[PDB]
Amino acid sequence: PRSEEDNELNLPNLAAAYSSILSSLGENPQRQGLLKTPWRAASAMQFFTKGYQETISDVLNDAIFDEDHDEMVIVKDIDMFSMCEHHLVPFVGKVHIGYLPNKQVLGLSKLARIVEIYSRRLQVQERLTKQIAVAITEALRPAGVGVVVEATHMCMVMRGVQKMNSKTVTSTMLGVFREDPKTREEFLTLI
Amino acid sequence: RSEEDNELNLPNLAAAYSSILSSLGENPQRQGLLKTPWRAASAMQFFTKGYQETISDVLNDAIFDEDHDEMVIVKDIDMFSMCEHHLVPFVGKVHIGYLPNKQVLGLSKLARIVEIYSRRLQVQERLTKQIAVAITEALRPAGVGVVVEATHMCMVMRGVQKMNSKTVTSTMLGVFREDPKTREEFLTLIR
Amino acid sequence: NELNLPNLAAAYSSILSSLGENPQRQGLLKTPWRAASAMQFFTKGYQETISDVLNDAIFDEDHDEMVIVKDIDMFSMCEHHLVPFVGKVHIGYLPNKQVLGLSKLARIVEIYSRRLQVQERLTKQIAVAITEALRPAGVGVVVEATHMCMVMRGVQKMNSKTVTSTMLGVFREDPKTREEFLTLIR
Amino acid sequence: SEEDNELNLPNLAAAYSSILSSLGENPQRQGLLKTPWRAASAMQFFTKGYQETISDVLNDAIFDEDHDEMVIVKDIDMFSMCEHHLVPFVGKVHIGYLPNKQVLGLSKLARIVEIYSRRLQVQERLTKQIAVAITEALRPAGVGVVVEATHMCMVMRGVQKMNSKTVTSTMLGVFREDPKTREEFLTLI
Amino acid sequence: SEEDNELNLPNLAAAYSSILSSLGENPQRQGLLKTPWRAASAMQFFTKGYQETISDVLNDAIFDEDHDEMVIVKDIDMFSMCEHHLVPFVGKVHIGYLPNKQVLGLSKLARIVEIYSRRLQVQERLTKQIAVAITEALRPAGVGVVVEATHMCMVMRGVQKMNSKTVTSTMLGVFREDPKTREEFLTLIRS
Amino acid sequence: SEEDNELNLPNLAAAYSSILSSLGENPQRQGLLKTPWRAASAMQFFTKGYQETISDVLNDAIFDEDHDEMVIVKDIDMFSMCEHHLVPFVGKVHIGYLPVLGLSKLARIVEIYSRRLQVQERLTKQIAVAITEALRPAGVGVVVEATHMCMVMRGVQKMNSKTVTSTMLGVFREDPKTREEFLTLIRS
Amino acid sequence: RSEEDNELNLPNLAAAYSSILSSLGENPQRQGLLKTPWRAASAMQFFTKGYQETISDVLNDAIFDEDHDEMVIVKDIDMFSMCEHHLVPFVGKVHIGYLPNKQVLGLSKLARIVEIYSRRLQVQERLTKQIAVAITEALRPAGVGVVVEATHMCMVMRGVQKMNSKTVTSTMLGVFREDPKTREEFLTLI
Amino acid sequence: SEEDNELNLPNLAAAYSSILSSLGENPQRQGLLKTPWRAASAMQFFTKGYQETISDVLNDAIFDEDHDEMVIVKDIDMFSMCEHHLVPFVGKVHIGYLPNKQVLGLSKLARIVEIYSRRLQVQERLTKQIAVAITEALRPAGVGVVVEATHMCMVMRGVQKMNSKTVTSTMLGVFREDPKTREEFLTLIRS
Amino acid sequence: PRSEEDNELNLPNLAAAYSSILSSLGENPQRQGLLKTPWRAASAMQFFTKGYQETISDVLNDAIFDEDHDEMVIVKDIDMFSMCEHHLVPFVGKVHIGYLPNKQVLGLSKLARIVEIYSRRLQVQERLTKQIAVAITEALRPAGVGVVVEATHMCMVMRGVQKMNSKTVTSTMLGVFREDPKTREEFLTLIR
Amino acid sequence: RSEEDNELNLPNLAAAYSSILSSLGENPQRQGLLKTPWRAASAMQFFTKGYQETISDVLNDAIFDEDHDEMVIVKDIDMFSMCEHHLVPFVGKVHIGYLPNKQVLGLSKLARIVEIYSRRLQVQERLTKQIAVAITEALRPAGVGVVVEATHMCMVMRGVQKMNSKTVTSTMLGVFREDPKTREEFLTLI
Ligand SMILES: Nc1nc2c(ccn2[C@@H]2O[C@H](COP(=O)(O)OP(=O)(O)OP(=O)(O)O)[C@@H](O)[C@H]2O)c(=O)[nH]1
Ligand SMILES: Nc1nc2c(ccn2[C@@H]2O[C@H](COP(=O)(O)OP(=O)(O)OP(=O)(O)O)[C@@H](O)[C@H]2O)c(=O)[nH]1
Ligand SMILES: Nc1nc2c(ccn2[C@@H]2O[C@H](COP(=O)(O)OP(=O)(O)OP(=O)(O)O)[C@@H](O)[C@H]2O)c(=O)[nH]1
Ligand SMILES: Nc1nc2c(ccn2[C@@H]2O[C@H](COP(=O)(O)OP(=O)(O)OP(=O)(O)O)[C@@H](O)[C@H]2O)c(=O)[nH]1
Ligand SMILES: [Zn+2]
Ligand SMILES: [Zn+2]
Ligand SMILES: [Zn+2]
Ligand SMILES: [Zn+2]
Ligand SMILES: [Zn+2]
Ligand SMILES: [Zn+2]
Ligand SMILES: [Zn+2]
Ligand SMILES: [Zn+2]
Ligand SMILES: [Zn+2]
Ligand SMILES: [Zn+2]
Repeated sequence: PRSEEDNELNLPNLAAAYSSILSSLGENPQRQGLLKTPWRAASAMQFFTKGYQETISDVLNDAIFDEDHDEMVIVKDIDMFSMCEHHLVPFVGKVHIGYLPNKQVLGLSKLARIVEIYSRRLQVQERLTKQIAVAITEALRPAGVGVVVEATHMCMVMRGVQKMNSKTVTSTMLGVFREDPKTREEFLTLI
Repeated sequence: RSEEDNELNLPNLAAAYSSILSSLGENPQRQGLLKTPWRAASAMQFFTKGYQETISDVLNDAIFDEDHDEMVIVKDIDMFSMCEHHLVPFVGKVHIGYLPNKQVLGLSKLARIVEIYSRRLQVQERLTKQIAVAITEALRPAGVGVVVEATHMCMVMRGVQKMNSKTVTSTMLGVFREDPKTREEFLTLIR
Repeated sequence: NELNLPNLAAAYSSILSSLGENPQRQGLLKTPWRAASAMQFFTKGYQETISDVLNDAIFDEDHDEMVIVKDIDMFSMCEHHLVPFVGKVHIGYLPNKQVLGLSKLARIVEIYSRRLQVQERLTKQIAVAITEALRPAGVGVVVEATHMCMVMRGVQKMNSKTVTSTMLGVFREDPKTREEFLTLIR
Repeated sequence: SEEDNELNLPNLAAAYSSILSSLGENPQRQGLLKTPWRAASAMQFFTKGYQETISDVLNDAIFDEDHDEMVIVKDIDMFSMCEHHLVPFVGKVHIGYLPNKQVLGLSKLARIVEIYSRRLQVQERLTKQIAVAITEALRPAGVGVVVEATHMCMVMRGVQKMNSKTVTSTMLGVFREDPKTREEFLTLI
Repeated sequence: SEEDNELNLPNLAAAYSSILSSLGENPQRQGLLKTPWRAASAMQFFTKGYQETISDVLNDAIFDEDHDEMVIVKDIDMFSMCEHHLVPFVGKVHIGYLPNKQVLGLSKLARIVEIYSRRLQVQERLTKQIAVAITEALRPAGVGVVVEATHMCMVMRGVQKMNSKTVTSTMLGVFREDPKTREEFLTLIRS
Repeated sequence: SEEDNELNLPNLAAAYSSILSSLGENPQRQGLLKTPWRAASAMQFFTKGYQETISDVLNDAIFDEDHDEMVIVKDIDMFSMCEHHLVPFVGKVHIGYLPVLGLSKLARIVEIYSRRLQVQERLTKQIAVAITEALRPAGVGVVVEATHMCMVMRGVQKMNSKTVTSTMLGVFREDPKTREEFLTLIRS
Repeated sequence: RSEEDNELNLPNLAAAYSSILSSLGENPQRQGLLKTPWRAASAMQFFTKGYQETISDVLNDAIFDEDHDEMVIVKDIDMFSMCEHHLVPFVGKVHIGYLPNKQVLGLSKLARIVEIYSRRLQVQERLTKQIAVAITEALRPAGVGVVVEATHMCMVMRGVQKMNSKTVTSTMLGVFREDPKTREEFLTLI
Repeated sequence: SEEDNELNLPNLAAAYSSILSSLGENPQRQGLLKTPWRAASAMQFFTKGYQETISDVLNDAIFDEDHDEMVIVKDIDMFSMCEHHLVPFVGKVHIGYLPNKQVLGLSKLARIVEIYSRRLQVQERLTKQIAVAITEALRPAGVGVVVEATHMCMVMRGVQKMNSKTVTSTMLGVFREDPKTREEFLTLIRS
Repeated sequence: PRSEEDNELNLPNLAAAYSSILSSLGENPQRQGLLKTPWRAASAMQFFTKGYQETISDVLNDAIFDEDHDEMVIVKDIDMFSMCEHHLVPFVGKVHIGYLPNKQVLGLSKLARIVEIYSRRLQVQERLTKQIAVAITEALRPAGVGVVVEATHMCMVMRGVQKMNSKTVTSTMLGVFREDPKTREEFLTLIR
Repeated sequence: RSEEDNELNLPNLAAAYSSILSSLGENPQRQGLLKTPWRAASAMQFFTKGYQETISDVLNDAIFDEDHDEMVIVKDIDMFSMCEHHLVPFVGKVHIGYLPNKQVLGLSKLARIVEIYSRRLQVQERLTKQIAVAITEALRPAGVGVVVEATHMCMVMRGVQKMNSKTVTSTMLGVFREDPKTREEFLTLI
């Protein structure tokens, strides 16, 4: 995984590349508004890709509780901010997660923290959706998991096709959410 | 800026984007990243295409004599710009109003003037002033009012991480600045 | 109209051929005629006169307060590209004792909207027609429209809306009358 | 192609000038002077779709993401032209598909909409054409396309029904054969 | 009077039966058998305001509450009949008044609306009649009445404009003479 | 017919004049002077549908588009007249069918039956049967949602009450999944 | 109940309301409370007017032969009732659906049946069942579905004080009870 | 004051039992058995404001925060009883005040609403009482109170006007004398 | 169960701990705004945990009627205010309850009062949801019970993940609500 | 406040929270409460992190010369604070407007100034004033306007228990206070 030492070491290389981009765009990197931009853009890009340095074990912090619960738990409307790996422009939206506990429940915030491990990377929405579902499955081993991601890709609104209102909806269903249609429909209506 | 400048600077932009991918700990050779230095460079060139535009070419002599001396408004113009401090988008709406001096501007040219200045590395306050000044210079009307409302992704997906924050800026010239009733009317007609 | 119909159909058939289309296809067989009839309907306002439209609908109701007819659906044609511009018209007026038939305000909108237009002109024409037909203390007309030339083409700005207004008499000279009208139409 | 456009532009402008005269208008007045040309260029833009090929539009944007679950791109703004009256019909396209391991690049679904919407159309045909284009480009497990549109021919003339909306759909593969897949797509849009 | 209603009911039923025959319909079919009577009774109910007097409606509901501030009763559902085509016009009435120490019973404002709306009307007349009735019944510092209505003569026939709404108003006393009182009333009703 | 309309307009106007007098009103006052004729013309317009035939309305607008999937035209504004009280009932019509008819013809079929003295249940069935007879499709579904002014401005005086009626023919009646797909696609 | 019963019981109702005003520490002689024993008694008599009604008189023979065998719904019927436990209102909407057996009922008569039972001292569950049973007895249709959604003021301005709380009750008879597809179609259409 | 409730409870229950008999009901049926007592307790709760004093309610919650600017507590749910029919009238209270350096604890504005709303009322009186109680408890530069309510006497009986809402207001001090203060308060209370 | 004597005895222990918190945060417990805070915070925490002091029997008050009702009764949008047991920060939302009476019906307000027994405690949402459904099944013995809780956890919005719009939805289905899918879907659509 | 103060005071906060769990009648040894004294103490430190912040460090020299003399507004800034009277949150939105004196501030610094004062034990009126004064001192503009709209949980989940009540406070400095037209323009734009 990526480290804070890797971030400090790579920051001047990122700043050098951003300064080179400003010059290549016809801009003056010495004007007041651009003076600190190579560094602020480099730090922003490091923050946008901070998920690479995260591990599921550290994120969970042993937040698995024995609540004798065998019914669907949903955490919906998790704000998600990711980066398109094809154009390096953001894609933002919401993540809705549902799961069937096998007696043990995961701490509610850990579902949002798992979203943050994978969303803070250079992504493709389909991959991001699958990774979240698989992480929950491996961390807790529940009866089933369901993940739905709804996002606006800025590559499709401020450029290219320039379709203003287009939204991409992806889903990943594991266990009972995949095998039992009634579980799957209940999750989709509750979100 | 020119199209020759774009062709010449494209490989330098692609080189800097490839360097960024390596500095972030990513593999520039994986399927999803193979064409990214080029697609990211082309996207950044499109986002900064306003530098190569001139008001005269954009207007195309669209000034008509309609014996009109009353406020004309073009509201809800979708605007997509790039924060010059972090190189992350800031997007929103532009609302333009003007009092013609017998002659009217072609409706679309107001949105095209927005595109000259929004497709640049910007600060919202500057973008707002530039649009109002361009309209005043192109038409010489009794007055111009420009209101920009935008979401800065630098404030939502990083830093302060304030989800719902919106920045509202305005520039009032001529009668819109000197006459309070004119400014009061424009502001009500745009909501 | 009857004499012009075959000339319009001939021009529309010529357009179909110039676009690379087969004017003989089942779907395009009656298109030169349906397109010509549609364009005649879209421009029917040229053949209308204010006097015939009013039909003597002026009533003596001893009214000296603002009457508003808002949300009148308006469908016009951009004279620059020949593509529609559609929206709403909001009309207000201050009668001079005599009130006008409510539908006649919408019928005045139809005289000028069913023409090749520019929104600023259309707005002025409606206000002037009301002033000439009734001679009231004042008239106010607000038009809010979507120009398809700006949404399906050119700038391709999906949510842009154009707002125009024409204030005559008391609506122009008295700011309080003007602001009351603007709040009552929202 | 672009060569055909330049050659046919003066013939389109001549026909539009003829229309202005036949409507009782003055083609020499300020507002109408450039109209035969602007109207001809607009009609050529509205009919771009004819000169486009699926292969060029896709640009090899097919990625191996080991995905076998429904992908939806909804609320794609669509602007088309009624072939019966030559008046626009505008709305939204909602596309869903069940990939077979490989995923098409999201924008290419919106670009496929543009190939067939920028033509003289009938909504039912446009709906089928998008669904078929996706099936042919990707060969997925299934495709679902829903188009919801306002026909200006029904709002500004004829029946003059202001609020009427036409909803069409085309379901191929698993979207047609499996009722549960089809209902899931319809609720997610 | 109720004596006038009993006496005129068979004449109304005879005219409605005559209408059914003149429209090409069969007045003897099951659906139309009782229609001349049900239509006549409905028309008598729609015009019941003619048999009402302000004094009877008021029922001495004037209380001494030492109140000199604006009282508003808004969103009063109003159903009237167009006198030009005999088709309904329906909407809302918003009434405001500045008491002169004495306050009218809230329901009596709606009952005054019913005296004038249940008649063959013109919206401008109906608005004035309500304001004048309140001024005569109470003698307050001022009265304001705003009527917003959909005329079915404009939606299901003639111009056939579906969304058109007619807004009329009558301001008496302080509501007419003091602009600030008038604007306060207009903002408090636009809920 | 139009000759029937010219012959019956004076009688309608005399019956309306008689109504104005029987209500205690003055048919000689300015507001009422032209009302007998204008109310008569309005009632004729509201009952226009009886003079219309499906064949004339269709205008041969049947196209071969090789379509076997559901086509829906929803939110068609409908204005009808209650046959029990002669007061309007207004709302929306949502039509679905499995083929190809010209889209506007569905709204024109609504106008044939809505412009008559009606009962909502009858109006709904007539629209569905007219489409089935004109096209012979796999199935038709018609949903009418209306406000009856007889129930809001008089009688029970229930302000927000709405009546929903439906008619399902062919596959829309026999196949549960086709009817449930149509019912979800008409929700706006 | 009858109108003669209302004239006879009116002074006893007014006496009880006057007694309530005195027991609350109020002055029944002050301007605002002077006519209150009578206006409160008349209001309570109007709120309980459903006791003096009969299904047969309210239907007024409004049964038409329209050859209809498909679902008819009258939704959003405003309903105002009185809680029999605290004598405080419970108000909301009634949504009625039915599958005719060729014959249709007059639209307003469904709302009039709601008025027979809502204008009484009630419990929402009883009110819901009574409306469904009255329609079944008046029409004998294939099935009836009734859904009542109400705000009980006893739960918002007093007691538990949960002001967004809404009670939803339902009664399904015939095909609405036995056929799940009929039941779900009715619930989505309302 | 609490002793008055225990002493008067059997007299209230006797009057409610008498009402049940006079309505033609059986006071001995299961649903009506505890009703004379539950109705009496409910009426005592609805009129509990009579036993409250401003001094006890305030609990010395006056803080010195050097504040001289408008403080607003809007959307206070209010439940009162119509003194004419003994049927509820419910709505919202929006209070504004200009402090004279000292600020009242926010909750005490809602508690002042409860002193006067829990009584047999007239909306105009209730509005004035709240404003006068605040003016007396703090002696601020000015007070503004707006009450918006639905009278059940007007919806489930009498005029039977479903959507009618009564809006009353009381402005004291600067809120009454300064029009700009008054309009600022009225705009800030719109939600 | 907790008692009023327990509350009086522990109130000065709670104020002492709150006063200690004010000092440990670097604040001045003697400034005007903080002077009564140890007591007001202690009383508030006692109110937030009053459900421990309550028993189902006292709460019901014999409001179990004998109607002839065998159809679904729903009480939805019950405002619920609870306290996260992990951080001692509120979690607030709505509770929607549905049940199938076995002829006997419960008093409507008692469903909301059962919500109050368990929500006014240091909780976990999944536990709170189950306790409400189990209390209803034990008090009434109906054909089935369904409970849905939708809440905003302030630990998730004003700190930690800081996800502004995140909502947690939990459910507990007993009897016919668990075993019959049609009953379950009807309840879920009627609560929207 | 400092990071050393936080490390030193964390065990004292945990001790007080453990003492609160015992005083409420709870079992501090049960699974769900075992780490609570520490998680509650860390949460309270985070809620009060504003005490360790200085306007100078927060600004980071983000003052730009953009020749701007017109109103800049940053609205809908989500704000989370703590009631100093009950130690229960009060949350809402902050809307800030200012008239620059040629120099503009970095947009995010307005939200960061909100965070200095909201992350403390507060009173809404003080929070609003502190926010407007910090902007005036940092930039010296022509005027500043701050509006705070909040839900106090002390008033919704306890005490008066008024569900929908919202507190609106404002602070206007400079031209926002002295020019009524500037003040009204700001209030409509937010
Ligand atoms: N007036 C104005 N301000 C603008 C933009 C665009 C950006 N900015 C603002 O420039 C500042 C740069 O600050 P900095 O050097 O401290 O960076 P950094 O530590 O990464 O900051 P932060 O984001 O707080 O983490 C920020 O305050 C940012 O918001 C605009 O349009 N108008
Ligand atoms: N199925 C159906 N029913 C319809 C219409 C239109 C109307 N009706 C209903 O005929 C009944 C006639 O009753 P009646 O003779 O007793 O009239 P009247 O005393 O004035 O009654 P009311 O209105 O209660 O005061 C009413 O119930 C009315 O609603 C329709 O479309 N479909
Ligand atoms: N200003 C004011 N007025 C109020 C209340 C509360 C009630 N009222 C009004 O007292 C009047 C009592 O009249 P009355 O004697 O004629 O009764 P009744 O025949 O049953 O009447 P009605 O209702 O028409 O059937 C009504 O007008 C009612 O609205 C309030 O808060 N402020
Ligand atoms: N199923 C059903 N139940 C109904 C009504 C109407 C009321 N009720 C419920 O009877 C119960 C009475 O209990 P009780 O004797 O203890 O009274 P009281 O202490 O004042 O109660 P509370 O309000 O908690 O303070 C309450 O639960 C009430 O809501 C209905 O329509 N259906
Ligand atoms: Zn991209
Ligand atoms: Zn930035
Ligand atoms: Zn154009
Ligand atoms: Zn067409
Ligand atoms: Zn009319
Ligand atoms: Zn009727
Ligand atoms: Zn009750
Ligand atoms: Zn009353
Ligand atoms: Zn927590
Ligand atoms: Zn507090």
